[PDB]
Amino acid sequence: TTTATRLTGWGRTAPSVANVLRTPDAEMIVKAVARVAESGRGAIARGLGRSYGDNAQNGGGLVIDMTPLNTIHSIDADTKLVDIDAGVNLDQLMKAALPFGLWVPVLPGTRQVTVGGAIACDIHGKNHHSAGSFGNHVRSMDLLTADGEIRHLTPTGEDAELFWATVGGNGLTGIIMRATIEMTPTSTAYFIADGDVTASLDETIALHSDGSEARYTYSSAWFDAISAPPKLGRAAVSRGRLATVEQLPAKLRSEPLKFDANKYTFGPIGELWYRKSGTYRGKVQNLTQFYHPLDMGFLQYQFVIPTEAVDEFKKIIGVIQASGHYSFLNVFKLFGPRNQAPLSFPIPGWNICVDFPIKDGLGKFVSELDRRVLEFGGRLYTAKDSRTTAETFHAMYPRVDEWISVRRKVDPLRVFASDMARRLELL
Ligand SMILES: Cc1cc2nc3c(=O)[nH]c(=O)nc-3n(C[C@H](O)[C@H](O)[C@H](O)COP(=O)(O)OP(=O)(O)OC[C@H]3O[C@@H](n4cnc5c(N)ncnc54)[C@H](O)[C@@H]3O)c2cc1C
Ligand SMILES: *N(O)c1cc(C(F)(F)F)cc2c(=O)nc(N3CCCCC3)sc12
Repeated sequence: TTTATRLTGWGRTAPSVANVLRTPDAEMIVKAVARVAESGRGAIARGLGRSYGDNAQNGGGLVIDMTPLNTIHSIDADTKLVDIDAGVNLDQLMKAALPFGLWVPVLPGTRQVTVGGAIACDIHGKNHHSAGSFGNHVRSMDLLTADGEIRHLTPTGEDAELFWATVGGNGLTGIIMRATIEMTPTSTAYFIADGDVTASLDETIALHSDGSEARYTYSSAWFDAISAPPKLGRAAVSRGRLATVEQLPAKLRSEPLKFDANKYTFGPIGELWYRKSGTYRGKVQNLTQFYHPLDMGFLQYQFVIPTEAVDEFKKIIGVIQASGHYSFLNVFKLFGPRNQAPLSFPIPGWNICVDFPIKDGLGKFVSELDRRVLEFGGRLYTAKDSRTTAETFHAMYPRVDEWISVRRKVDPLRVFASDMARRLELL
């Protein structure tokens, strides 16, 4: 079931024609890899295509669409383990798991992502500072490697090196077929949330450094990257935790695990309204309200700067607002500890996502941003990238050589390849 198809990432740029295999038959997939391994443009897995860049395409090669492998094999409330095919998506998983009092332990800002894509990008969420990234919660996975064998990987077993190279490995160690995830127990589908509004970058940072982060499992902020200082870096901060049944109002206690401008705006009254609106304590909120509040020709850019380099982070934010490039939708968060995966994106520090309209000079400006991010100890996220250079990437990820070595062992013939692997010289 092969079709020549034109593939892009979610950004709809850097287009690339590939032979797309789409089949629910795992044995067909094993044979397609073993076939590619005989004859040399290789293969890469694809999930739901929500990564903005070029990690899920392979120009003139094979792309295996994993979404048809979407069986949930089992869910267990006592062990908190789910056993699922890699093509299962987090929305599907959230729905299926709620009736067991289980919560998907790491959720990104859209639930249309596959488990395979979640592992391969080692995705993070609003709870990174309390929960780590997705890879921290994988207890096993079955990896179809270049030799056509399916390998059972665990984080502390004898194949730990390959497991942790696969986490964050952008599909370049093989095809994740199936995994077991440890879910988070919950008594409800709701959050209890506190809101705070700051008037400056200095305050934003202050709020995230005063120790209050430890009282919240989930935390993120909308961020002003346009206004000149002092307003620059002012934020609507939303923080919280999963509610217990005891904390819900009467109306919702019976089904606790359910799911289902003007002239004033820019002046003093507007400022007061927004400040009041964004300030609250103990507000009960569902998933959409707390986690996806947005449900009511761009360049996506995300970077993190090590915690200690706070002055340097501020400098970068100033560079952005003074650039002449205007990003209105900005997400800020303080990441917590990193994990063992050599290519994992998150590190403890100041994370920000920005979104720039594509216009003259942007390309060259974002290259300079890369340079500053690199210089200040930070990195970019592959899930949001199609334009950075191999030299920059390699310097941002000093464990890349360590990772490349692992990849060479498991794929000596370069059976697995993508546009991204060639661009960033991970091939
Ligand atoms: C609106 C929006 C919000 C987002 N918010 C966040 C966020 O808050 N946090 C965050 O971390 N990310 C976020 N992302 C990025 C997204 O979580 C990742 O890009 C994710 O990897 C996409 O999953 P996918 O199934 O669509 O994978 P694809 O984009 O199809 O593939 C991405 C990578 O995963 C690999 N892959 C997919 N399936 C398999 C498999 N079975 N075996 C091996 N490799 C595989 C591919 O080869 C590729 O390298 C967001 C994206 C969007 C569009
Ligand atoms: N940046 O991609 C980013 C980061 C985080 C983080 F807090 F976990 F770090 C969350 C996050 C999100 O929830 N949603 C994002 N989307 C959807 C809403 C509009 C902008 C893109 S981005 C994001």
